[PDB]
Amino acid sequence: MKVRASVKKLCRNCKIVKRDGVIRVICSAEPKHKQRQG
Amino acid sequence: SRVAKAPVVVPAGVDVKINGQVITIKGKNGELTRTLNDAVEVKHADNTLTFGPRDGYADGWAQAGTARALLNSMVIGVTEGFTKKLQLVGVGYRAAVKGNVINLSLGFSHPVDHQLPAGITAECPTQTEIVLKGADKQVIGQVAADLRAYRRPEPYKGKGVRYADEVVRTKEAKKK
Amino acid sequence: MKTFTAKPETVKRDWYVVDATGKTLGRLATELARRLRGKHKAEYTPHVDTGDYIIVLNADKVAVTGNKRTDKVYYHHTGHIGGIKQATFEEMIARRPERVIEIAVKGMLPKGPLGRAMFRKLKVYAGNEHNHAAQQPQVLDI
Amino acid sequence: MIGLVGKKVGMTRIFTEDGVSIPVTVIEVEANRVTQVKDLANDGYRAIQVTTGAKKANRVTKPEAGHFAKAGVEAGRGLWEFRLAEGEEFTVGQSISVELFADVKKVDVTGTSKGKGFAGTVKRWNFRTQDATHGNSLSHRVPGSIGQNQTPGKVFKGKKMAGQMGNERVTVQSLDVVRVDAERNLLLVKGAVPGATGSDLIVKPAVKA
RNA sequence: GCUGAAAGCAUCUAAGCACGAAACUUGCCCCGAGAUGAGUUCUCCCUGACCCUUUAAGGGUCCUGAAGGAACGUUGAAGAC
RNA sequence: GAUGUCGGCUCAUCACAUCCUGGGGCUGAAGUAGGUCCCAAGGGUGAUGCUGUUCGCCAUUUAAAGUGGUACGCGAGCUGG
RNA sequence: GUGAAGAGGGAAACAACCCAGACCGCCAGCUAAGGUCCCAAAGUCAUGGUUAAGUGGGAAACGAUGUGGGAAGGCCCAGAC
Repeated sequence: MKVRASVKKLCRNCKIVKRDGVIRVICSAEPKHKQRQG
Repeated sequence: SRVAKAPVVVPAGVDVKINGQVITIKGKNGELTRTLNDAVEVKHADNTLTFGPRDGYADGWAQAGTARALLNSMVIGVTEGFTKKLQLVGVGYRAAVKGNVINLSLGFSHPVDHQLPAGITAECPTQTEIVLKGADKQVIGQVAADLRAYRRPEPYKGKGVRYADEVVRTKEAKKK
Repeated sequence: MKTFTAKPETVKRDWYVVDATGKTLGRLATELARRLRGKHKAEYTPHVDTGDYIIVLNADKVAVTGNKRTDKVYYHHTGHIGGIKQATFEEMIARRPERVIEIAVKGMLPKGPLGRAMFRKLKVYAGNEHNHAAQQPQVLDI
Repeated sequence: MIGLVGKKVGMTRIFTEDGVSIPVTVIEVEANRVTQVKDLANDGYRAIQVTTGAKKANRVTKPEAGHFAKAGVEAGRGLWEFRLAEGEEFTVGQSISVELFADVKKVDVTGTSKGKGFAGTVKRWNFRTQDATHGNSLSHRVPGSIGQNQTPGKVFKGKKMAGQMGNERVTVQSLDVVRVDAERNLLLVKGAVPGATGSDLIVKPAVKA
């Protein structure tokens, strides 16, 4: 998990979802891209 | 929206009853009851169920869609139910169903024993796979999930409990 | 002429019972406070306790809006250095539910000896039963 | 489970056949006589109140004498209560003896520790002493600093400093039961228990499991 | 994580349901009803006259002195007192 | 018309930007061992040589030898290098 | 301009900010700045809208299918996404 102030879509398969108020990027292609805002 | 605006058709031999907000479904595989949230109203039309939002509620359409999907899966459950297949891969990994308890051997130094819930029945066609059958989709999904959670597929051989259909996408260590 | 003042000896106090089921915490507490102080009678005087005794039942059924049920936090210090201790709304309801209403009302009352005396006139009960039937409380709708 | 009230007879050892010396505390527990039984309906909780020993009738006050008369038991030297588990019930006047601990093998013992009196900070709280030499002047066993500068401006609650030590209730947990001797009214537990010789002890089955 | 729409797909969340740490609330030990919100239980003791007046109150005299307590003494593995 | 100043000793107390122990995500994570980030402040967190030293460098340990605030915490508590 | 050399009301408390310049007395009335659920005087006032964080009641570059409203634009019942 990358915890950073600027989360972005990195590939086509990575996707943005607001879980519990916090913005997250979950990417099915590979776990390297999984991100969180913080 | 589109989901809510597609009625669910009850087959013959399944029974529904709507007590205000609580829906109860009779079927050959048994009973499924669920209380809908206040923002959705449901009408028993001719051998069908129609879902719509209450008035004075925001996001009523989202609740209607969720309720429609829940009830469709419900009626799909009371007939034939659902089943989930799990595989065990890895040397010495075994499963055995005894009564309502699953005996697993995922290479631990202790025995692992999983208690099944009320409506779920397990059976192991062979030594290294499990088949769960149940009526309610959520419960059987949950059972498969926390059965997988005992030893989830590691990314170098796929060893551990996996869903029979899921892909693992293993990788390899460095060279040298 | 001089302005009238109520006498502590000859003031008339009545008994009421309030059912706090589904009522908003603060909206109930303000009315409780103004009735304990005596602000609802034409012979109210600031330095005399002219209020009524209030029985509150079903203190555990009190309601709060928003996310306060898990987010409102009650803090208190024990006087030692660890000291600071906290409990959310739901933990207070589970431990001693009569305390949430007691604390709200105590906050809304005046401070000092007279405010303490006014607070002494409130009887909060978790359940639906009270043992003050001899005082014949009459139902007050808030 | 309930416990019993005993007396610290003293301390000795038990020599085992394989050549091991076990230091044992000897607790004389006589019959404990149930003087009261408390239940939810009348008292709000379940317990049994026992007495033990005996005391001279010329200074059992009339209130105490009347209390013992209801149970129909002989006056003892004190009264102690024991909370009841969900299972057991007792009857007023019943006598409980040492074979309660016949197969317990681990007990907690509660007593009143020996009173050390007004003790200083070194003995009470294991404070380091200061230098005995190197210019130290009148401060060899004193506590040192007791706080910070102006910012707190006060000494904190619970600060460790000299005062009364001892003479207070102490519980020692998970003591092995070396033996139970029913006819001599004796309990031999391994180790040392609080209190001086001849003082009351409360023995309970171990709660620490 | 499960089920699941908004967004006919996906989605751990919006409704609903699970797990999850030496932190938190308990569980273990001690103090604790001056908790003036001063709690409960058990036991014991005391059921005599008369006068006065500013009375709804009280004051006083005689007789009585309980249960207990304190004081004193001999003291204590209790203790500066 | 006085707020005693460096370091040591004694005694601490809080913050968390976590040194260890606890829980996790990603790894250029096979295992062992690591890297990095997130949650976590319950408890723990060396005794020596040199120097007034704080520091530092060394010698040996340790699970670890945390970083800071507290008048660079503490002289109506000690020392006085 | 104010304080100095100016009190009174508000800004929680707050010389110097806001309102306003105390000759004395009144248990009379109207207002200013500020306010009107309770502490604490006065709207739990009316109509229309917004926000769901306790935002209101601390803080930027930057990031995001949070929602509320406009002005336009494509893709399309020959079938769009």
